[PDB]
Amino acid sequence: MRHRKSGRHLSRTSAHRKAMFQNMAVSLFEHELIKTTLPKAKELRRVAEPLITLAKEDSVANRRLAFDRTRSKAAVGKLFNDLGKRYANRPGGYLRILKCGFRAGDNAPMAYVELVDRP
Amino acid sequence: NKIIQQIEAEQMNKEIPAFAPGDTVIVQVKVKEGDRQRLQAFEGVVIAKRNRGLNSAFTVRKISNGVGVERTFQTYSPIVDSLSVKRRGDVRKAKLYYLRALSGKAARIKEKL
Amino acid sequence: MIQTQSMLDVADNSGARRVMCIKVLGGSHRRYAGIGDIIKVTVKEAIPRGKVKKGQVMTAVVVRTKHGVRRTDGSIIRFDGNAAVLLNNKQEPIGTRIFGPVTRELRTEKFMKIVSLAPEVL
Amino acid sequence: AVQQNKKSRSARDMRRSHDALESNALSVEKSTGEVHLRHHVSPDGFYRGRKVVDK
Amino acid sequence: IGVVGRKCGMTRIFTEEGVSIPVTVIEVEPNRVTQFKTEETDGYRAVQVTAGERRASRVTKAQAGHFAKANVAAGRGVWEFRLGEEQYAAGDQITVDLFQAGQMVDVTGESKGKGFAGTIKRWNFRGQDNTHGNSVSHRVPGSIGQCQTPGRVFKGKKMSGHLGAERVTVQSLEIVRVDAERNLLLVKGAVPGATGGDVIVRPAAK
RNA sequence: GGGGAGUGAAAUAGAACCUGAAACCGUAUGCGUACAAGCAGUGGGAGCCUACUUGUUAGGUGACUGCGUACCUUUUGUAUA
RNA sequence: ACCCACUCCCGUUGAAAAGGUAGGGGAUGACUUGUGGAUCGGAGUGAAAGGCUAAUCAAGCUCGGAGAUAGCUGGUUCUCC
RNA sequence: GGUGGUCGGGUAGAGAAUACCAAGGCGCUUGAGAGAACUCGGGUGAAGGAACUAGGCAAAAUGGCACCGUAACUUCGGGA
RNA sequence: UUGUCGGGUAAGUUCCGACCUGCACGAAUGGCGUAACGAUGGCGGCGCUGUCUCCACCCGAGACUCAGUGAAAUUGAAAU
RNA sequence: GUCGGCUCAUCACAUCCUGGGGCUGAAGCCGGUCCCAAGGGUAUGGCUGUUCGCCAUUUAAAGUGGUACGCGAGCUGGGUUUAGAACGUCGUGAGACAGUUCGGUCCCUAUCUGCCGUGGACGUUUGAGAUUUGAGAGGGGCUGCUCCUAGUACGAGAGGACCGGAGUGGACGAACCUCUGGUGUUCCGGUUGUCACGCCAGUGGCAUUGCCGGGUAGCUAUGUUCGGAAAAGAUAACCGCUGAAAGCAUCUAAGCGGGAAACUUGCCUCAAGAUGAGAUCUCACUGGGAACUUGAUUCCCCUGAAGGGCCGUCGAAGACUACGACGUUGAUAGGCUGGGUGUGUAAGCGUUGUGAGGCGUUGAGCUAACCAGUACUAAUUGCCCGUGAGGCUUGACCA
Ligand SMILES: [Mg+2]
Ligand SMILES: [Mg+2]
Ligand SMILES: [Mg+2]
Ligand SMILES: [Mg+2]
Ligand SMILES: [Mg+2]
Ligand SMILES: [Mg+2]
Ligand SMILES: [Mg+2]
Ligand SMILES: [Mg+2]
Ligand SMILES: [Mg+2]
Ligand SMILES: [Mg+2]
Ligand SMILES: [Mg+2]
Ligand SMILES: [Mg+2]
Ligand SMILES: [Mg+2]
Ligand SMILES: [Mg+2]
Ligand SMILES: [Mg+2]
Ligand SMILES: [Mg+2]
Ligand SMILES: [Mg+2]
Ligand SMILES: [Mg+2]
Ligand SMILES: [Mg+2]
Ligand SMILES: [Mg+2]
Ligand SMILES: [Mg+2]
Ligand SMILES: [Mg+2]
Ligand SMILES: [Mg+2]
Ligand SMILES: [Mg+2]
Ligand SMILES: [Mg+2]
Ligand SMILES: [Mg+2]
Ligand SMILES: [Mg+2]
Ligand SMILES: [Mg+2]
Ligand SMILES: [Mg+2]
Ligand SMILES: [Mg+2]
Ligand SMILES: [Mg+2]
Ligand SMILES: [Mg+2]
Ligand SMILES: [Mg+2]
Ligand SMILES: [Mg+2]
Ligand SMILES: [Mg+2]
Ligand SMILES: [Mg+2]
Ligand SMILES: [Mg+2]
Ligand SMILES: [Mg+2]
Ligand SMILES: [Mg+2]
Ligand SMILES: [Mg+2]
Ligand SMILES: [Mg+2]
Ligand SMILES: [Mg+2]
Ligand SMILES: [Mg+2]
Ligand SMILES: [Mg+2]
Ligand SMILES: [Mg+2]
Ligand SMILES: [Mg+2]
Ligand SMILES: [Mg+2]
Ligand SMILES: [Mg+2]
Ligand SMILES: [Mg+2]
Ligand SMILES: [Mg+2]
Ligand SMILES: [Mg+2]
Ligand SMILES: [Mg+2]
Ligand SMILES: [Mg+2]
Ligand SMILES: [Mg+2]
Ligand SMILES: [Mg+2]
Repeated sequence: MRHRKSGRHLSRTSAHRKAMFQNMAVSLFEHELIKTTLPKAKELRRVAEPLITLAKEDSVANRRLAFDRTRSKAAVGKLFNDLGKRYANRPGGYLRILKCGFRAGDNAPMAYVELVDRP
Repeated sequence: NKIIQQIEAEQMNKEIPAFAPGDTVIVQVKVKEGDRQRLQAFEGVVIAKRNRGLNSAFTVRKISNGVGVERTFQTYSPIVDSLSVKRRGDVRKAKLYYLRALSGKAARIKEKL
Repeated sequence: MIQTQSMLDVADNSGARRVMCIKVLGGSHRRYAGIGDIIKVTVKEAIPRGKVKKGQVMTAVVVRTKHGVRRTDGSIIRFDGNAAVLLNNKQEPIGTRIFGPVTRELRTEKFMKIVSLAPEVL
Repeated sequence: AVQQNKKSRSARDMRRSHDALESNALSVEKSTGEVHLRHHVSPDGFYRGRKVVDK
Repeated sequence: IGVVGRKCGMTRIFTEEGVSIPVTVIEVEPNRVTQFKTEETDGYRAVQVTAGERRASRVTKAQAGHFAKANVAAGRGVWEFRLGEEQYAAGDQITVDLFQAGQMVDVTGESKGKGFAGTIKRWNFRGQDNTHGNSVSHRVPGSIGQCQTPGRVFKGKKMSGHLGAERVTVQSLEIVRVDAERNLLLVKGAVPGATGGDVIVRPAAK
């Protein structure tokens, strides 16, 4: 059973899962609109949205907490210089998951992940 | 769980002093010896604390007559008549299960001051 | 929570030091004996001039267990090891002293003699 | 484990009586009059009126 | 006659003696009689109740007419209770006051669903050897029949399959406390199902 | 890869090319088929459909029902598991 | 390292016509190994298991005698009297 | 799966073991989900501790260096 | 024949010691011992443990579902 | 495909326990034997490949059989029948022994029947949303000990009840997670080696989750709660009442009883595909035209209801399904806010020191699945199915 459990395995180890969603969130902050599978996009919400919430308060400790969770200097800079100020009055929901069709190669359900204010 | 929380909060009227793991406490335990009620003191070190509101518990470990005893007290049970801290421990951990492997001078907890 | 092959310390001065449960009594397919249940033991270790000998098959009552005993408030008392007191055919203690604490579950008409001699009752 | 008797063509086709494909839920955009999957961004790149992918 | 409540979770009650009673809290919102079934009309005696609420968009026109006949609001469901010589009119409120503390009740619920369960969990089958040469058959059922006689598996053979998510009745549970001001029913012990699940509380059959 | 056009006596002679069988796989139409037990036929037999010869007819299907355990071999003997 | 192959499990229409993972033995020697060469079919070679001699061994493979022989098994094809 | 020889950096390390890296080279030619039984390969486990089983099979455990200490027996080397 | 006695276990058709009634030992097809050695056979113990009481939870890989590709043994015919 | 084991069984009754009885060389307690009874229950170890057996220790009891001496396309491989080797023995020998001994490859992806689950289709006569009766079926059914009765009955004493009542257990089963614990590679922390983030500091990768210490939700047993019943009916053996045939006797022939864990119910679950397709409440649809092979016909246009589904957000529901909730008239999921819980006093700065470290800020920082709010994000009034009053015959009311 998985009664009341959260998270998706995605046929990965937890190390690879952690590494992938940190890669995806970094990519999303750089490009502001990415395409991925619908299961990955729905689990990317729980990783990338707490990072924007953290970026609203600019401090040395918050920036270090951001860097531990992204390991990307560019992503940390974008979160506190642009995205943290842009979503200051937005109470969550910084991402938008829009379903596109299916991948040609394997018929995988696709989704668009865009930042809400401007993609 | 708002209904449950309100039922439990009714029976948490007892006032319990703040004690931390590593503290040496004296628990006054209500004992019903046939017809005579009395308080039997259980002194020892708090090695574990489980804060769950009404379902709170703590475990006290004592070395009695050369045999170690561990009692897990239900904090809000009426059996726990009273609680007092003799002295406060200086421990880095929430759980002190490593004390069971130790004895004598090796199982000494530093006082907090 | 003692079963067959489980080794117990001896809480009285009957001369036995170590005993091994060879039967949990009082029921078909009975699995465990808790604090206050009687077991069949064999004496694995003994002192030289004691009342019981090594290899002797006796009845004993469990008085301390690592599994512990639970009170009606939901609390549990656990001991650092498992201990037993050897009994004769009348279900009475063989020794005249009890070592270490016992619990109030022994405060029955059967084992009140163990409780009286115990240094501590918990 | 294998069949003792070759399965008849009637029996083969009876198992396949549950194999028929279903049709997807198709919707029409109003900004463009374009057919798309229901709840999906249109192949042109529109969802509920607005352009989202911008090609 | 019983009531339809929701399992609100498990807690404990401490008596003055110090005893801890494990209780299941059942919130019995007042039940509205939707239809009284008599012998001369339906072949048998029963009372049909509803409880809770349902938004008007999720209530079909047929069900809405059925509720309007009784002049009650739509509930999340509709339930029946077989009756003796009891008399009820549509619109009556069977609240938690038909029970009194200390009395035996039967609680019925849908047990938690475990999905497809193996024989070890579903039927308490013993495991086979984990070592000593057992090949790939550590948790498998073993034999399911005998041989040429009878050359088949008997109906009702204990096999792996779906476990839970079925109607269960726990019998002879003591009522610990009746809280009519909060529509609460505290029964000693456990009742079938998860928190938020519909439970039926009735006077005990035995 | 096709649809036309064209060539040719002929292209369903189009280059995997004369003819183009069977197994096997489809599409269309007619009838039958979701309360019913088995070598799947055979005897009886309603209805429906089609065609003319317009009901003592031909063709297709065949509800329902009696009877009915393939073939070869080898054997005293085989539905034979 | 390299050579080996004691145990379990897996694998057994295998990734593999003998393997893999985890453990295991020898590891300056009667050691392992490359290149080239010698010995072979009632023959060789064998620290000897009837082992090995190209996935073939109580007498290799290939062709010939040869369509060996088979008191044995199987099969034997249109019709009627 | 097998295939002879050569080169073989850094930190730790006795080391060509092992771990993480360098120079270089790769992600192994179906993917995407879901997170049933069961199988395979692992992690942890109350109390008990060989009661398992033909058999402690398997697992668990032990494991390094320096120093102290080390029995019967012995072919005087050992055992160690 | 699980001979008998002794030991070891609560209990020992195995083991160790012994007796001698050797069905049917016996002296280079060697007899009897024997330190060291052995992926050798049997038996006992300490430790250790999911071997077991009695299994629980978790992590990967299958199984399951979707998209692509696409076998096998078997098969007198089946309204099995 | 063999013995034994393991797993899972199913049936018989010639019954081992529990239940009911007759006789007894049955005082009581305990027995013996026979009749009735198959509902449930009916050991763990040592030795041995063993089945068995002996032994130890329990138990109410440790039943006897059939089921390919049940069960290897379910497991094992100890025994037993391959190839190696050895002993005794026999044979000149090759070898052999129904003697011993050490070692020695157990394949198969399930078509049909069957079984356990779970769907799709159609039917149930207009359709639909709910609720339901119960023909029938399945599950369950075990039992100890202590106390009172009562040291009473009985008995020289010793010992020691029936009937009835109360309590507390074992085994088995179900549900549950409040508690006690386990787990918890999605939370926190410690720490070894190394690489990196320019460097310090701080962090991250990798090393079984590197190794560990803890631990939320969930799941879970060893944890918690509950269950077997009572009662009724008809009976078995057995005991009768009345009572003749047969002036007596006689439970039987007529008639009337008592009577068991067996049977039928009572308890629990499933259940109208119960085609015999049942019942109840409520909802919806009240248009034309033509034709042939004239009526339960066909075709054309208008119409498309109740409702269902697709699709989406999901779920303590789940293999896929199905089931359940929600889709802006919205808390369905995620985020956000607050709390809770867990871990255990972050970073940075200041201070003390030569430094490791300490101290203060500081129970700090972080915190999964939990609780409560909150439309910030994602759930588009889009499409499809489903129609237009529901045949005929007979009867009774009715008009
Ligand atoms: Mg969740
Ligand atoms: Mg995958
Ligand atoms: Mg890692
Ligand atoms: Mg579930
Ligand atoms: Mg077992
Ligand atoms: Mg094997
Ligand atoms: Mg195998
Ligand atoms: Mg295995
Ligand atoms: Mg049959
Ligand atoms: Mg022409
Ligand atoms: Mg020609
Ligand atoms: Mg041609
Ligand atoms: Mg029909
Ligand atoms: Mg049939
Ligand atoms: Mg005919
Ligand atoms: Mg017939
Ligand atoms: Mg014959
Ligand atoms: Mg015949
Ligand atoms: Mg045949
Ligand atoms: Mg046949
Ligand atoms: Mg070695
Ligand atoms: Mg030989
Ligand atoms: Mg060869
Ligand atoms: Mg020859
Ligand atoms: Mg010739
Ligand atoms: Mg020939
Ligand atoms: Mg090599
Ligand atoms: Mg290396
Ligand atoms: Mg353990
Ligand atoms: Mg432990
Ligand atoms: Mg031990
Ligand atoms: Mg054993
Ligand atoms: Mg055994
Ligand atoms: Mg081993
Ligand atoms: Mg290991
Ligand atoms: Mg382990
Ligand atoms: Mg002896
Ligand atoms: Mg001997
Ligand atoms: Mg000799
Ligand atoms: Mg001589
Ligand atoms: Mg010799
Ligand atoms: Mg050697
Ligand atoms: Mg496919
Ligand atoms: Mg009988
Ligand atoms: Mg029986
Ligand atoms: Mg009955
Ligand atoms: Mg035995
Ligand atoms: Mg032993
Ligand atoms: Mg058999
Ligand atoms: Mg079989
Ligand atoms: Mg097999
Ligand atoms: Mg640094
Ligand atoms: Mg790296
Ligand atoms: Mg500090
Ligand atoms: Mg019309």
